Amino acid sequence: QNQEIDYSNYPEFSWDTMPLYMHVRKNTAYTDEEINYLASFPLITLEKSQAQNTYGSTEEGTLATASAIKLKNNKAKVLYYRNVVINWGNYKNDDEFISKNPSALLKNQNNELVYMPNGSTPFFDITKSFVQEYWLKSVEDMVATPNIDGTFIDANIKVLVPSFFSSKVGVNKQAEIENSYFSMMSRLKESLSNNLILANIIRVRPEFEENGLEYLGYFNGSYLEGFDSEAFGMSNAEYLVEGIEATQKAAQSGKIITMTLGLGEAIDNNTGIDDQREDVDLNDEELNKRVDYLLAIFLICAEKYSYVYLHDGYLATNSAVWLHQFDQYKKALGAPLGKAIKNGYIYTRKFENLDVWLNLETQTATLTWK
Amino acid sequence: IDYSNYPEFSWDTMPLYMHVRKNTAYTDEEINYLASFPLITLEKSQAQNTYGSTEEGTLATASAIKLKNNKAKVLYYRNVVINWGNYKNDDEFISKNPSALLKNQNNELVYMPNGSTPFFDITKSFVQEYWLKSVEDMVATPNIDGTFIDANIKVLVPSFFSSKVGVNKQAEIENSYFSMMSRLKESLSNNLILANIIRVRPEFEENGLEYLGYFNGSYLEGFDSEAFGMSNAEYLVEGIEATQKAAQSGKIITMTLGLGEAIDNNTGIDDQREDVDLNDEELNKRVDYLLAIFLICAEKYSYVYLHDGYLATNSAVWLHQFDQYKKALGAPLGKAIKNGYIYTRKFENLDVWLNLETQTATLTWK
Ligand SMILES: C[C@@H]1O[C@@H](O[C@H]2[C@H](OS(=O)(=O)O)[C@H](O[C@@H]3[C@H](O)[C@H](C)O[C@@H](O)[C@H]3OS(=O)(=O)O)O[C@@H](C)[C@H]2OS(=O)(=O)O)[C@@H](O)[C@H](O)[C@@H]1O
Ligand SMILES: C[C@@H]1O[C@@H](O[C@H]2[C@H](OS(=O)(=O)O)[C@H](O[C@@H]3[C@H](O)[C@H](C)O[C@@H](O)[C@H]3OS(=O)(=O)O)O[C@@H](C)[C@H]2OS(=O)(=O)O)[C@@H](O)[C@H](O)[C@@H]1O
Repeated sequence: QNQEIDYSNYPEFSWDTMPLYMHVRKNTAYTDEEINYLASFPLITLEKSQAQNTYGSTEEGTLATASAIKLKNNKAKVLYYRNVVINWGNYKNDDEFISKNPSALLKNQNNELVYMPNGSTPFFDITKSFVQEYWLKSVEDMVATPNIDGTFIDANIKVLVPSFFSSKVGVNKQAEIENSYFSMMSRLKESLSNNLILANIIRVRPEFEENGLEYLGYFNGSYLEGFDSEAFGMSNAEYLVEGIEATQKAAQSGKIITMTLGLGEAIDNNTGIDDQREDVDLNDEELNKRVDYLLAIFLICAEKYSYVYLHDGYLATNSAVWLHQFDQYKKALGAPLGKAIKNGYIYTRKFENLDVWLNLETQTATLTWK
Repeated sequence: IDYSNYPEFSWDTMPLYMHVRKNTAYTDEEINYLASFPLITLEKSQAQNTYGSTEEGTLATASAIKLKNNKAKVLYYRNVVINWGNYKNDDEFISKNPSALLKNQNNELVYMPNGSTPFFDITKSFVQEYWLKSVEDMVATPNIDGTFIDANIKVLVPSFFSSKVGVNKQAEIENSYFSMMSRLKESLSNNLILANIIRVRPEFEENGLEYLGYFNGSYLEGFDSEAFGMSNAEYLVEGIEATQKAAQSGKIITMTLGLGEAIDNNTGIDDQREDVDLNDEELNKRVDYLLAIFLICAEKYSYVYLHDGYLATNSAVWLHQFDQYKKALGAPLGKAIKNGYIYTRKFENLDVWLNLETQTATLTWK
């Protein structure tokens, strides 16, 4: 049920160099230097727990951060994170809503609250009309402010994979949650039609016939995580083949893609728990081979409005790549000269200033910059 | 050695340790389970969403455990430097005394990797006294037998705090830490003090034994998690040697070992978490291996916990007894013998075989 494509409210995009995405939180205000860094990205999602130890709440920390970004670069697009079912902390208005309205939280068929794996974070019962209205208004009100361009909707997949809630609250309640989810996304599709809606939705799933593409009709694009984390008995290569296919199709349909890929395992060095975390050599040859590989996966998929983030977590103060620009982000890229060519697990693609070769079996790639 | 305050111990079957938290009160069944262990540490965030605070949730839990088995020994967790949440008395103390928290030279708070949990500045006398009294007051209550002191190694590895507040402030933190542990050694001399202290470290020529004189025993973690460029096998060799020496000297050992991959199945994030078959052949091989490491080290007052995290409601082994915990074990008939990376040890009802290099063990039960 995709809408006719209208790019009026889309972020800036250029093929000149790597198109980059930022997805970030910090417990206190960003420094001036950090704001300048954020404002250099074309598309930024502000996560939950947004500077709440400076501004008292995520709502106020989001407003302050977005204002500061826009004053440095008013062309940067800023999205507000919102989880559609998990009642995470540090939203002052959510705390008040739940305090005053305990019936807003999700219960199992034995009338017990159900929780995330930490045993303490509960869920919104979005089947209840007043919860739907509270949640929708909270998103619409924040997006209507001058420095927020849209919203990042999270936990779509927890709604849509039936076992996630059916194992907690039963089969019928899962279907009711899903029905209400669709109602709520229909509401946002209309109310935010002059804004951006990005969702955490494309994902290799045995339950999804089209690996999330069938759910993109509500959204201007998808964020990607778990993209190289195989499951379901599939090999790493098999799993990436399906994710690449889905991402290519979505990107070629004009949807925004924000592909996140973790470097945490390539940076970890067995330090930082009971000793100082050893400074990572960001020029390390092996680390840069990993950057090449992950960027090759992205470039095999990318179209206009595709953006990449190679991250060490979304908390700014605990990320080894915070404030850093890899050399691969500065080199001339240029527009594609064709689609990727797939031969088994080997992919190639040509850009005006770059040739990409990717082997998913060996988890190696070459970026030959021209 | 004064054993008068030590826990019960028997070689009849595997000697077990429990180390646990839950956000709400334990059920009756869960209290009975806890009371079946000879030694239990109640972690931070102890039933605080039922009792309002870890302090009162600890008191309620300990009272219930002791009513079911008054011989069970119950320890109160206390972190010597990290200001973790859900202690109502700490929240009051820190709100009234913001200067109690550790700051750098710019008077900025420094934090754990989460960027939000700060540290006690134990270089300040009033912080030392608040902390010591908080431990002594809780241990003095009738259903608590002692304390589990955590984060010793964050004080004693100089880079942990020097990288945050400088080498000289770290040296002062260390000096104050030793003063505090000398104080506790005396005030808790009729109680138990267990510390997270034995650990393979390049900074520790004796891998933590040089600090064990303050305490009745050591808890072990990170025991099979190599670092510093060391092989897994040689890292375990050094930990085994430290643990053997401590146990043979009469110190309590509580060895925790994470079940690890064997109990992880790549589900539960966006889908239902699938049952891991607790009678699986491969899991049972991992249990055999981890218990073999323990048994190569164990002496009287050594206890083991093979875990899937310390949060009861998120652990696949909560309330579970592996078959290896029920079989007759019996007293050791000699110390372990080390031949390369292969260790053997005989007990009255068990022969242990262990190969660190392949991470394999054979338990031959009689
Ligand atoms: C602010 C922190 O929130 C919880 O941690 C989350 C974690 O959030 S973080 O901002 O990435 O650190 C992250 O949340 C996911 C993230 O939002 C991406 C974009 O989409 C989903 O994967 C999010 O997960 S979920 O909302 O569907 O669950 O990952 C979660 C699993 C949490 O991480 S966890 O490892 O801590 O469980 C808190 O748990 C943190 O303590 C912190 O408050
Ligand atoms: C209650 C939780 O506290 C923090 O989580 C800790 C975690 O605590 S837990 O009770 O095991 O879940 C654990 O703490 C360690 C544990 O106490 C052992 C016995 O000794 C040290 O290793 C403790 O760590 S530390 O105090 O020296 O840091 O491990 C920590 C690293 C934390 O786990 S973490 O992965 O979440 O960082 C909170 O972070 C939890 O959210 C929760 O509030």
